[PDB]
Amino acid sequence: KRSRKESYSVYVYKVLKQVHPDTGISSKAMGIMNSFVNDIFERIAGEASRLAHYNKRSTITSREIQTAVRLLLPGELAKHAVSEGTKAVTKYTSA
Amino acid sequence: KRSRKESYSVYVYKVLKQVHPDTGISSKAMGIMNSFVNDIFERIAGEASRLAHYNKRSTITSREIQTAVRLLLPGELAKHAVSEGTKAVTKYTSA
Amino acid sequence: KRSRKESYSVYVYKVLKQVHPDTGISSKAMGIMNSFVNDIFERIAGEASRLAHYNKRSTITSREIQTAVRLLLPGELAKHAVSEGTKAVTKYTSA
Amino acid sequence: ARAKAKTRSSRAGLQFPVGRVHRLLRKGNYSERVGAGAPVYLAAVLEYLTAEILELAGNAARDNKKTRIIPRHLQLAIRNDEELNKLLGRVTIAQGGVLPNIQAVLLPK
Amino acid sequence: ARAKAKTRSSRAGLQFPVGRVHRLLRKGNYSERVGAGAPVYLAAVLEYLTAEILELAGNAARDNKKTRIIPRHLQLAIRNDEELNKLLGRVTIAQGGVLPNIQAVLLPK
Amino acid sequence: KVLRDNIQGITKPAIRRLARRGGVKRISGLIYEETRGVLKVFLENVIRDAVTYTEHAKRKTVTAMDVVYALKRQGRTLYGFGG
Amino acid sequence: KVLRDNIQGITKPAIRRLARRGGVKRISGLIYEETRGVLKVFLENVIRDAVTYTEHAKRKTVTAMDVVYALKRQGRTLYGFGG
Amino acid sequence: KPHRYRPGTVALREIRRYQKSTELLIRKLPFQRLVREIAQDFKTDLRFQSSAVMALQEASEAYLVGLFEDTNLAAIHAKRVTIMPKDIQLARRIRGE
Amino acid sequence: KPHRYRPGTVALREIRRYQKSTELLIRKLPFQRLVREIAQDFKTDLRFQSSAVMALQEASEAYLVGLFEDTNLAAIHAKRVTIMPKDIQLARRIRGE
Repeated sequence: KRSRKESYSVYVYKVLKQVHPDTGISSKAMGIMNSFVNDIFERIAGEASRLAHYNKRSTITSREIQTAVRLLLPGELAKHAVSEGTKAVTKYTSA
Repeated sequence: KRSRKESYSVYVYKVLKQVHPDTGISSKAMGIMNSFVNDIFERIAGEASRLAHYNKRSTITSREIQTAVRLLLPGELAKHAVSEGTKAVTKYTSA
Repeated sequence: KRSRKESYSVYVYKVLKQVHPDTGISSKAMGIMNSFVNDIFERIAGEASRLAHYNKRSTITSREIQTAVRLLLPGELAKHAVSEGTKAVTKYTSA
Repeated sequence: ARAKAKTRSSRAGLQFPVGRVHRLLRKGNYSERVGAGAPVYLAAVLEYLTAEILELAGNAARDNKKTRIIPRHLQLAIRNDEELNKLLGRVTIAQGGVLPNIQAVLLPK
Repeated sequence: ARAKAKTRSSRAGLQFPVGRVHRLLRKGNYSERVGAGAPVYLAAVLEYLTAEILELAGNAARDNKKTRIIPRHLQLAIRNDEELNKLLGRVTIAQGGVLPNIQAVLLPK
Repeated sequence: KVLRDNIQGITKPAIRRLARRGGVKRISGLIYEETRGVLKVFLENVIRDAVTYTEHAKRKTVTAMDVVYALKRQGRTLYGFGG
Repeated sequence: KVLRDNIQGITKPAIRRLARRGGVKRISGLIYEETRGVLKVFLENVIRDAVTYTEHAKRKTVTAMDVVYALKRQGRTLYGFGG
Repeated sequence: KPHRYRPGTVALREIRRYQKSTELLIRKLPFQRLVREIAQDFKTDLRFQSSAVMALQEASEAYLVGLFEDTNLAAIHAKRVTIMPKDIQLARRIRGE
Repeated sequence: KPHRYRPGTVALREIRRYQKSTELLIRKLPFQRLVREIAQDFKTDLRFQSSAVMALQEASEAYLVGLFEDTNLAAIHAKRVTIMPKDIQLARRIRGE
């Protein structure tokens, strides 16, 4: 009998398959990716909390998430990331 | 009123509005875009019919038009267009 | 046992005996003739297909084929072909 | 009791019309049978092509301080990439002009 | 009970098969429906084309004192006719070679 | 009604402008009538195609879309005037 | 199994023979490697198209009619190979 | 003494001016007269849409500037800067015209 | 003194021979080796019908012959009799490559 520890191995493995059907992965590299996604997620989440705190907003919205994306990610990464997130939230809005 | 002339302008407005919300459009340039999309459509459809003939296949599927895109469209756009098309057909596979 | 493969050997052979009772062929020359007749047939038929597209006619006629011959065949080859085909169409109509 | 009419372009998450292109292949006379994924793939590849060429047109317009695209921007966009030149070697653009290009021996000392 | 079957090529007085070319157009995916006289006309056009090119090939072979046509003779037939060369500038013939053609400055004196 | 001489309507300064668009530094005097001949060849080669489409369409007036077809048949496809 | 340097397999005298058929009487020594490059690029284009056709055929063996399809789609049509 | 540019200076300024520009280079009405003259030689009483004329025009300057770009390349290949009729003949023959 | 022709006379002699001739000019077995070598880069374990290799050989030979006669036209255009690589780049670039 065991208790789970959650991870991002399945999702990174899938997106690896869409970007490269023919490439493999080592598990310690997947641990590196787990730390990567958790670290970036906590950075964006904490910066989002500070942005919500500055303008006295108790609700976290996609607008300040987008603000934090410009805030941390430099330039090219920021503009393209804003683009994919924008089109993604358009499909989610239409859904 | 006059009978409908179907065209590809408003889709170009939507896709540009995703990639550049700010810009404007001149109408003869818009006609140049319609000529582009109709030309590429005819090229790909002719290659699709040719390959369906050569494999003696009655059915136009995504797989041979992928072959046709690898034929006509070169290199970097070819592999990236393959990427977006496979993503799209997998999404439609998930309805 | 193999599957029968289509050819134009007998028709070209009859035409050769019509124009030259005393002359022979090589098999390589006949391969060039099969490629030739298939190529010209493909050219004229596809050209007529897009003419049928352009006038929105879903029926192809010998008028369309004549238009394609005059369009593609340079010089008096076109008008000789029109004369021969016109004679053939008339004596087919009478028969 | 019919379900709500939702669209295949949205089903692929794409802007180009799946239904119109599917119909246009069906009466475009390329086969008697056609698969469902082929118009999806076709709409995707044309959207990608228009997306990249519209990126190039937008950057060309912004570099010339224009907020409206002109065919001169389209010509400058297509001709400044070699791979699109291999895509469009024999294509004429109306009112496009040519690239500013002087042979080096034509220039003075 | 039934009339004697009579070939349509004999009705057109042609050597090329009306029925086969008609079937090829029907499965060649060019139109949904084909008129009756169009394959007859096309077969006549092809028959004239093969007749003239075979006449040229036979004359060229008779120049070479050979009773059977050669791909070399075919290349000589295509390239020594300006109008067929304008028809077929982009074609390649296996084992055909080229015309005897030397530039005048390449000659001595 | 009839016309007999309009090849000279492509004037020598107009040909000079064309050469300046092509990047030509110096233009000989013998160039202009040759360009008139070559242009005449190309325009007749495309307009015979165009008139062929118009007579096949059972129309008397030349339309632009037929001219677009006439250019793309020689693989010189012009964009922007289709449809 | 692996072949490494067959680009110089197109020998210099073969290029001289091709120039003779091309009508060249005098050939520089600096010609052959660029002609190898040009042949190289052309063969890459045609066999890339050929392997694309054959991979659509789901065949491990390249066939002649696929090759001639690749040439006519590249605008260098071949006769005499089952066309 | 009035200012006078050296030969080629105004030519290169013309190069930059006409190459940055997209506006038309052929006077449209003598061209249209030439078009109708050639058209009536093949079928009489032909009528022209203005856009048909325009396309016929855009295509012609496209074809011509393709020839003069080829002509410039072959001329600088010939170690000259002045173009000659044999050069345009060469360009057409290499294109297979 | 042993016999020796002046240069070009021999060259025109095999010009006449090879332009008269019909057979393939390049060696066969290195051509299969080369096509296998380069097709190895796109996909592994390819098998070649000999007819396909011959068709490729004829197409390559004709393409090179057309390129060479175009370079001949370029070389006689430049008032020279010996070809140089810039003739080949010129001919290809006019051709559209």
